[PDB]
Amino acid sequence: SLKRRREKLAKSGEEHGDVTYINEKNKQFNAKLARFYNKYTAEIRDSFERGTMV
Amino acid sequence: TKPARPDTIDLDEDEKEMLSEARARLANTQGKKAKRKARERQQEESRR
Amino acid sequence: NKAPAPIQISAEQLLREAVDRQQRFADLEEL
Amino acid sequence: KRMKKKEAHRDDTAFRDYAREAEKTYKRQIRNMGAPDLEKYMREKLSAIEKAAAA
Amino acid sequence: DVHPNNTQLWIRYIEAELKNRNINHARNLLDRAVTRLPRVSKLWYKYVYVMEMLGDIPGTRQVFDRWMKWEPDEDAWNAYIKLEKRYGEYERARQIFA
Amino acid sequence: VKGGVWTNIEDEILKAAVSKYGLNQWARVSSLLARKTPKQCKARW
Amino acid sequence: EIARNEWQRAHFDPKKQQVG
RNA sequence: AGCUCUCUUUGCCUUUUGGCUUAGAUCAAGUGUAGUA
Repeated sequence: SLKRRREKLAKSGEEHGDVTYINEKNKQFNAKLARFYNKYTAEIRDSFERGTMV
Repeated sequence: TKPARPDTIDLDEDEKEMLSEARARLANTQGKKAKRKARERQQEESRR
Repeated sequence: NKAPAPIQISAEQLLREAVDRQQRFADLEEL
Repeated sequence: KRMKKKEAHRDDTAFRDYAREAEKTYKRQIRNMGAPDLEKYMREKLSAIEKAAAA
Repeated sequence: DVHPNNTQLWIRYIEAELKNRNINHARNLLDRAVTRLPRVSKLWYKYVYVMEMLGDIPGTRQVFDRWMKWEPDEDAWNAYIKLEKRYGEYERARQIFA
Repeated sequence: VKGGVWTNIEDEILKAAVSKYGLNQWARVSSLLARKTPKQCKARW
Repeated sequence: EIARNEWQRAHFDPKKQQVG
């Protein structure tokens, strides 16, 4: 259990990707928001990436 | 409705202070009571 | 020097500097 | 049998409920027993037979 | 007293009793736990696993007999048959199949 | 002066404050800025 | 076990508890 | 085939936004110069 906790914290300590958060709990909440809302909001993310059409 | 104004190499002081204030306010999370409680916990640990 | 800057500031830049700017006992009595 | 058991292991990775995980951990712990000490159980069976016949 | 039917609290308290080598306390605790929650197979599985780890094969058998009195799912019957098949004992496994 | 043409720095601070605050709070977003009203920031958005 | 726990309570030493 | 090492994958939520009302209610700001040496 301690080894799994340490490994999860170490894998959560990596800054791979775009940053949006400001705190650690903010980072975890934004990761959860991703894990639920990509399949409904990927089109909006595309619209934000392009800087044009909805 | 107009698109934008391009930046300069030599920024004026107003953009510098506005960006600094935006950085300072973009990270604030706690209120007065939470900050006071954290400071009082630090002071209590120091006194102990 | 009013030419456009090569490194244009974005909002995630503001987020990046927003993130970065956030016992033994001698005796049994104190135990 | 090995391939179908590993396929069942892969199909059972997702959390269904708690009794399924209980059975999984019990099977894992019984596997981590190793082989039982059958010779030992032979000795306590004979010893208990001896004392029960004396009783 | 605050959380009577919490299985996690029961599991952690039996574990905390076991890791300090209080065997009889923890066996009383497991009896209380399977009395309070007879339909949680996690507690029964821990109870048979603990009394198989400590030797004590007739004790594991009588715990399995109580569990079979409660008429559990097929997994517990298969576990009981595997217990009796591991230590020889095939005819008693035949009554378990009956 | 309250108003004027919009710069890229003001636009990015507007986007960052929208990120941190939302669309139903324009007074805070204008308080990050210096030369723009809450209504002007809302119109620019 | 009650007596053994009483003995372990009466002989506890906070010296090796500091290391995990 | 099994045991171990590292890596990947799946599962994983592991601390992963205590309420209510009239979006509770409001909310521009000092100044900022320099004929002649």
